[PDB]
Amino acid sequence: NLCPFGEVFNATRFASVYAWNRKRISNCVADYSVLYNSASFSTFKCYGVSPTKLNDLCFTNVYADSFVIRGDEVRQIAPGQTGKIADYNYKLPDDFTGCVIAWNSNNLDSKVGGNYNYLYRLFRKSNLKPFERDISTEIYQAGSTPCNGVEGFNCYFPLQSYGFQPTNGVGYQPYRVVVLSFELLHAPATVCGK
Amino acid sequence: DIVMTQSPSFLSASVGDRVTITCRASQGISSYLAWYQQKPGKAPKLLIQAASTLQSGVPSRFSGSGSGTEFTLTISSLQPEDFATYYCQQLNSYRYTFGQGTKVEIKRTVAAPSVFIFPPSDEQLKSGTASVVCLLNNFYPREAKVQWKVDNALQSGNSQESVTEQDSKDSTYSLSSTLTLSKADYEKHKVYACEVTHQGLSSPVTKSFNRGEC
Amino acid sequence: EVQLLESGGDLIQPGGSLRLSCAASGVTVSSNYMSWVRQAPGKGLEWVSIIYPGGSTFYADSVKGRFTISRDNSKNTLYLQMHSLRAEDTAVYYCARDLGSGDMDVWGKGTTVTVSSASTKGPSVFPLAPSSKSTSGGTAALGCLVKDYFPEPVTVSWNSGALTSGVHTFPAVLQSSGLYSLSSVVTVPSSSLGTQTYICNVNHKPSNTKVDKKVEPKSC
Ligand SMILES: *[C@@H]1O[C@H](CO[C@@H]2O[C@@H](C)[C@@H](O)[C@@H](O)[C@@H]2O)[C@@H](O[C@@H]2O[C@H](CO)[C@@H](O)[C@H](O)[C@H]2NC(C)=O)[C@H](O)[C@H]1NC(C)=O
Ligand SMILES: [Cl-]
Ligand SMILES: [Cl-]
Ligand SMILES: [Cl-]
Ligand SMILES: [Cl-]
Ligand SMILES: [Cl-]
Ligand SMILES: [Cl-]
Repeated sequence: NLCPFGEVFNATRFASVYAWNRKRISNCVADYSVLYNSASFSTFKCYGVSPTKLNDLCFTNVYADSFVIRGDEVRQIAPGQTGKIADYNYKLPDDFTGCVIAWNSNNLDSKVGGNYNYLYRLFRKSNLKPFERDISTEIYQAGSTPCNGVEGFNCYFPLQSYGFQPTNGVGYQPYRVVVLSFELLHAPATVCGK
Repeated sequence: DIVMTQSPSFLSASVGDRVTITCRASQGISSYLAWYQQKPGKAPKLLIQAASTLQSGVPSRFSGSGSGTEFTLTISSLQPEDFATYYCQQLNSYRYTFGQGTKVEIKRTVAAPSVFIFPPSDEQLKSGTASVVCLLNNFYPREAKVQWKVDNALQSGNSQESVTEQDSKDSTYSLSSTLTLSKADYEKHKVYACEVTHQGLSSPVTKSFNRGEC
Repeated sequence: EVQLLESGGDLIQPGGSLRLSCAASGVTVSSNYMSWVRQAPGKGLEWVSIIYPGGSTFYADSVKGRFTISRDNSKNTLYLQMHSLRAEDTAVYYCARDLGSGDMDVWGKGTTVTVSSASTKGPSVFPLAPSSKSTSGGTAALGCLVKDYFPEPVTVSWNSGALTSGVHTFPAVLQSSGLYSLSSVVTVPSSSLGTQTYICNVNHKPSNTKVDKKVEPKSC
């Protein structure tokens, strides 16, 4: 059977980056020719692997992580980056082995009055670890007094909304991102190419 | 990148007026805009964030609105403590770009400047430099043009000028313009003049002197 | 209450180094987006540097590679370490708390940094003599030119404070020499030119300079 990459790339709804979605891909033949022969991607950067030479490799597991961020922020989905997205939403390791794929989705993820269904984490005491997913909504304590789950001064809701409107500049328009992680453990390799 | 153009640079209003300040971004920034108020010698004060959220405690006068590429700050009823400089700031940007600022000043009636020109003193000339000073006294509005002329040649590049803040009593401005030449250059020419154009003058006023003649 | 108290600003030569401190109360520096923002004399606001709650730091292009932002949790204090200072770094420097998106609600009072090669010098005071063709029965202008001093400020009075009406002391301008210059003027009734003495009193504390300049009508 063929790997369900279509379910990830062509999904109707994408996740907010703070609650990024992960699809675990196993026991299937992966046809990567569908991806690198597509003229619909604006970002296609791979680390520790060649895209065209991917059909000749077997891996134990493949992970497909997907979410929506700003075009300004696609540069943060890479090893060794800092910023609100890399620090507090989605973090790649230094030794990352995989591919980061992105494309403009302003036609889908922006509404006339402004789309607010897409959120990102703005406040967090410390940086995320690689592949860490934080979905907490706890009120953030920016000062001395405890918040007790009530908003107010020095007590902020940790998530912020993107303002995706069609009139935004490219760097502020929504982009859908798919991160492929390639994992080679001391187990049977279940994801190969042709 | 995104350039924030804030207009106008100077705005004259009266107490109780409705004031509109405009901040234009070179492309769409959704609602990512903040407004600040700053008075002379004080730190800026946050008024509105996210283009339409009045910060807590700021009086109901200040109103922020606008979306996409044109944003406005609206002061519904200007009070005496609102004469200040206002700044817009692009939010959620790598650059933290500020606007150039809008100074809101006290409106009054037009007043023509009294113009005076001063030759360099003999004491300064002994030191090798000649400063020629043109004074524009108690005028309104602030827009005024000073053209230095030396033997009828329009001078540019060798003068500096300075304007006072609005007088606490009559809300006028005063301006000083200094033309700086070496003593050698000063002594190669005879007629020194500053020509002043201002809304309160039906035609440009020129004050002049001849070097060497009392 | 909530306050940011910055210090460390000073006069320093180009190529010098300076550390600014910002002690906070009512806000936890390590838990906040904290920024430095500066304002050159007579200009607008310029963001300088920011440190995220998680520790990431970012810088404006004009200061990159020269300034470093840091903080001390135990002292609840923000810092700005400045190296290889330039004349264009001259500004009032504010520390501010950033609510997250760049909208800063808590500001300090600011500390003043001056970067200049100029030597401290007291001003020359030259008279701006009242014109001989003063309006008959009208108003005459006279004053003092306070030239080539450093650093700011100077103070000017007239007749030891006895003359205040009609006085305009202008903002100083920075000449290309790096030295400041200003003028102070007063309008008086033309009739008083022959009987009332006018003296401008100039004080420049950094050079311990005190100068009284009698301003008289010029004789042929
Ligand atoms: C994601 O979908 C695209 C497009 O799918 C096709 O077009 C849609 C409008 C709809 O009609 C679908 O049912 C179609 O299958 C895929 O790109 C197409 O792939 C097919 C087969 O490989 C090819 O014949 C088409 O020419 C391709 N379209 C374009 C515009 O190039 C794409 O492969 C899908 N992604 C994944 C990961 O499967
Ligand atoms: Cl990193
Ligand atoms: Cl004007
Ligand atoms: Cl003369
Ligand atoms: Cl820390
Ligand atoms: Cl520490
Ligand atoms: Cl003074």
